[PDB]
Amino acid sequence: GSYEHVTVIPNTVGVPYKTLVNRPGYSPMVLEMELLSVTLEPTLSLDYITCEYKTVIPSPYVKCCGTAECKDKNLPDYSCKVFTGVYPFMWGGAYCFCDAENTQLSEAHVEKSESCKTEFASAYRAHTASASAKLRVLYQGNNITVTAYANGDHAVTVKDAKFIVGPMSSAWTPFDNKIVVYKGDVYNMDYPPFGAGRPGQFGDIQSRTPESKDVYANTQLVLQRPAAGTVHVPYSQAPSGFKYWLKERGASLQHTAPFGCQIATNPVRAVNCAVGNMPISIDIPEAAFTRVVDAPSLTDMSCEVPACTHSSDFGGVAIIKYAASKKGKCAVHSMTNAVTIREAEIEVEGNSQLQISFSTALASAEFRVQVCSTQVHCAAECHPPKDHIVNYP
Amino acid sequence: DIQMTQSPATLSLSPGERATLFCRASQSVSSSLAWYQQKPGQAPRLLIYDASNRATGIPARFSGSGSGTDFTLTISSLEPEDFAVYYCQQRGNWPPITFGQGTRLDTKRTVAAPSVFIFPPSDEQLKSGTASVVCLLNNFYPREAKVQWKVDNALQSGNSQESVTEQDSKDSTYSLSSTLTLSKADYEKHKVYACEVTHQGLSSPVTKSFNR
Amino acid sequence: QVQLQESGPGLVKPSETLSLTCTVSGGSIGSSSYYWGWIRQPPGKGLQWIGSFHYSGTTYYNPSLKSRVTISVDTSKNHFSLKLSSVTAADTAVYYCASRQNWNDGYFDYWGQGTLVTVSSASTKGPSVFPLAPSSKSTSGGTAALGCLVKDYFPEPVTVSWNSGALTSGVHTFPAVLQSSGLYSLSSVVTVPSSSLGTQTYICNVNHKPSNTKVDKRVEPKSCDKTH
Amino acid sequence: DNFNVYKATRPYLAHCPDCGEGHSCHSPVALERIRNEATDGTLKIQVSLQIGIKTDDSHDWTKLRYMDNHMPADAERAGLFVRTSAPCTITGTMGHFILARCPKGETLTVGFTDSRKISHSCTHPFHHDPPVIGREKFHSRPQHGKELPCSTYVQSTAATTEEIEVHMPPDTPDRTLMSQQSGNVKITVNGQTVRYKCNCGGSNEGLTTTDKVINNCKVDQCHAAVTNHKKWQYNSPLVPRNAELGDRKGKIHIPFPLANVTCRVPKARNPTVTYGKNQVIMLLYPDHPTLLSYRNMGEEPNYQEEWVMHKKEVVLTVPTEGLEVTWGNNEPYKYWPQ
Repeated sequence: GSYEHVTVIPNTVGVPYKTLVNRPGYSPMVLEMELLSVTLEPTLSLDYITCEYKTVIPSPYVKCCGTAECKDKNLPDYSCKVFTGVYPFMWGGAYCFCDAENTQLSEAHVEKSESCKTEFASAYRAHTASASAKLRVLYQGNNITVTAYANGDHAVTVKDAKFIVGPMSSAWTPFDNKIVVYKGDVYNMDYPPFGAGRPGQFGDIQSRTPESKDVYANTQLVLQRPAAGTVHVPYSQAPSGFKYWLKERGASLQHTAPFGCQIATNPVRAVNCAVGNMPISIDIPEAAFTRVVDAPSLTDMSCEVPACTHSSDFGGVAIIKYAASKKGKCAVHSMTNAVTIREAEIEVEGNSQLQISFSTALASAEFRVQVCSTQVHCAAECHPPKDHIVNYP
Repeated sequence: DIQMTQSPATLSLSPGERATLFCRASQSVSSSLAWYQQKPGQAPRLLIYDASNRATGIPARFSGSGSGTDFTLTISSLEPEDFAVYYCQQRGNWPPITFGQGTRLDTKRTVAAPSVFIFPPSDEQLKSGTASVVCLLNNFYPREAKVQWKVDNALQSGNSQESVTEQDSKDSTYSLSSTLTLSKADYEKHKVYACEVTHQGLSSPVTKSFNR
Repeated sequence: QVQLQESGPGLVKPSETLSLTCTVSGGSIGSSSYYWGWIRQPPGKGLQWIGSFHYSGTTYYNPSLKSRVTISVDTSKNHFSLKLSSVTAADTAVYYCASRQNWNDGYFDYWGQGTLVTVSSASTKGPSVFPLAPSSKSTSGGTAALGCLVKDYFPEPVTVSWNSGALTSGVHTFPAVLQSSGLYSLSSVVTVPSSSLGTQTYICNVNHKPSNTKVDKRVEPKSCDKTH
Repeated sequence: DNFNVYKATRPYLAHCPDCGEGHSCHSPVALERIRNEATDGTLKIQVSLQIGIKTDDSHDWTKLRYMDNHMPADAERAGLFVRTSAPCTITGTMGHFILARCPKGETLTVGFTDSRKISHSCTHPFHHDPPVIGREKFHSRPQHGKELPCSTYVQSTAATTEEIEVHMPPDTPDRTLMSQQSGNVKITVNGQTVRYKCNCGGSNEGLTTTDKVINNCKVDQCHAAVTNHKKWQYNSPLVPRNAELGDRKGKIHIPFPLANVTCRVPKARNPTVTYGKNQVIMLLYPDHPTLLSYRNMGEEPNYQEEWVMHKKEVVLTVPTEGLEVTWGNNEPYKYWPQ
């Protein structure tokens, strides 16, 4: 059918590159492309969630003139214990009539706080992400934007052009094998597996969903003897691991990941990670290609380079005299790996003389450029700027 | 040791009427009183407690009042259900929990004279050596009636027992059985056996007899 | 919510220890009521509170009986129980187990259905049933009276039904009288259409459980004023 | 609104460890539990009294019912306070629960004024250091700022999932139920049922609803309590259980559920930036402690952070790959060498 052109552009968002299409005998063409967004979404698979615990403690059973007995209950961290020789006081006097010979049944267990529905952290396995790409293509008067998957398979049609992007040159991921997610922060954490919760650490409570009525509990809940004369249920317990983590968790991945990744949640994803590079396949139909029969026959072939600076900014200008054969378009390119042009495809009409811009990396250039059907060699030198820092690569 | 006295002993009334019952404790029991209903052959049923509160599902026509030592139970408009024996209970100072002796809420009605039947002894019984002759007074009101056994016009004494039913639930009547028992020899001596019934509904006594 | 049912021997001899079980249904003992208790009622008299077992384990006994009364809870069978030692004939009564679920106060709102307990050293004789035949001297226009005489039995409880419960209307079963012999006797009578004497079978179903004696009797018309 | 769910219940007295003066007592404002689950810092406090109802079960926002010995009593909502290290602001009230915002402290105190206008208070150890939403430890809440996730206790007085149970209370011992009418004991019951037991032969133990006189016995041979309660109360850890397997006569919902909402924070003013080759220099005005962090955008990110307290100059190396610099709650700054 049409014509594939295949190019490889580096995986840097915001820096455009131009590629050179030579379908033999047709319009020598230059197209612009700029990555706008490189989105990388891991395949998440939840192990569990975690949150505060609630230590449920009823009224103690103060058996006066007798002995209470514990009955085992199947409850998380169910702790029961019968203390003897007790003589407690309520407001109106002593509760019991016997002096010795009294017992207190203290019991407690652990369940999830209600807040687990709202304040909770998630422990996931993150599996190999699927790459995604937003890409701007400048194409015979069209800034078009394509949103393919960068796997080398998802083809997208835009203005009757084939696009296939990917696969990415890099396997790299800012996400570890196991991740922990909280309200919009992602952490690389070797979180303990379900059922292996740690007293006072992350996951002392483990639950499969915020919704489960089953939980795993490991808090070292130990009931203690009540004080003399006091009706209360004192105990020892490891304070919530979820609180201790939320107050110790430290810097998340959004602030610490390399390659300038931007990390987001819901869904968890890495964005604009400037790592590796990426191929693009554009199948252009015939309509874009006009045989060189209509291309200008280039007499009046002359150039000039008035002023240049070596900055990575909007940084060059040049002059040409030309002669054309009819009214139409034509594209621009060069042979220099250190020098480029953002002027791409411009006027060719009558017999005329015009001017364009460029940008150069070197402060002194001996360069060889081509337009339409002919090349030409030029040179320039640049005086360094009074500036030192810029804001794109 | 709390003593409970109810009053009246018998209150015989017609349905739809207001009924009032009295309970008195030998000393102040505050309002710590309860009223129980007991129909014949059943368990007591809790009607009122703490002298005014009504138990779960008890009809609103029941109500209790009073304090100290003197308490009233009132049934607004008697239903056929409501005819039973009512006891009062104290809890003001216990143990012992003590009750009253009860009040019997009998159903008033018009006079009904008994239908009188007489049954001679069973032959099956007479093979065995003693004779029982029974007399049935059936569905009469009021409760008191007189039965006299005569054997050849000889008034008997000391050899008959009798029994009266509960006031009939659909009928508000009473019935009684009177049994005359003595040796087969004495039965085989005589011929004419008569049950003589005297009752308010009889203008003059009736007599049911048989010949052996 | 809960149901109480008594369970007892019925006939106890003097100086022995009456033992009763109130079984609880629809709820466990330790959770179902604030007081459990025993209350008796001699024949033809009022109620007498015997004792109460509080949920706290305290037992409150009637002072005139405390030396002989024990009330216990067996939670392994959901029943509480009464043991009254050194029994005399005054103890003869219908015994009720009762409970108070709703307030923790000292009244009684759930009741069992009381069990008769008789106290004597007599020895459980079964009854004798004899027919009270519809006679020739009482069928003057419309209704005949017939019945059965249940005689010479002990102890008191006797069940009498007619035609296995088919015949209910017009049946009077009189309270039993106690004879000089120390044996009971009652009669049960029914009035029926005289128009059906030769065609309707009438049977007494007498049932004296203590002697395990169930008897059926068919009552048939008369002969000593009838031709053989 | 319709929070008649409290009608069958009552407040209660319970052990308080510091009723003022560094001494414990039996308080009508005993604290049961302090919650700090909302990340906005709000505290959700549970006390032994009930707020918003009269003793007659009628709702009244200006009234508060506590227990005066055996009898529930009415008192002024206006006298209620929560205090921590420095006085708190009570955001909400319903029955046993108080929503308050509190300064940083180590104790938490709740008190009220009774009918006789006595102050009653109760105090518990409570570290209250509500951690910071955002990257700026600010002290005045702004208008012009960025909004961030947080959690709060809403002011819904209605129909939630979480529940507390209300039971039959245990018998209430009271020595003043008994007096020594010389040679004997007089039990004065007021208008209540008293369960009593005396250790002297003759009229030993029982129940009474009348003033009863027990003969030939001293008061320190008797035990008396009020029983036959007919209002329910929370089975607090600080109250005895009336029966072995407990009791239960109702439930009360826990108002003010945790909802997930948004909080404003400021953005620290944009720093003054000057440039040299492979180097950026930044002046920083923190109006309050502002977190500064930065990372290289190459393979080795080299995370660095510090809390900037007061006005400061920072000199940063800009590698070939560039540098990302997050200044407090602002969006990150990005710098590359030319």
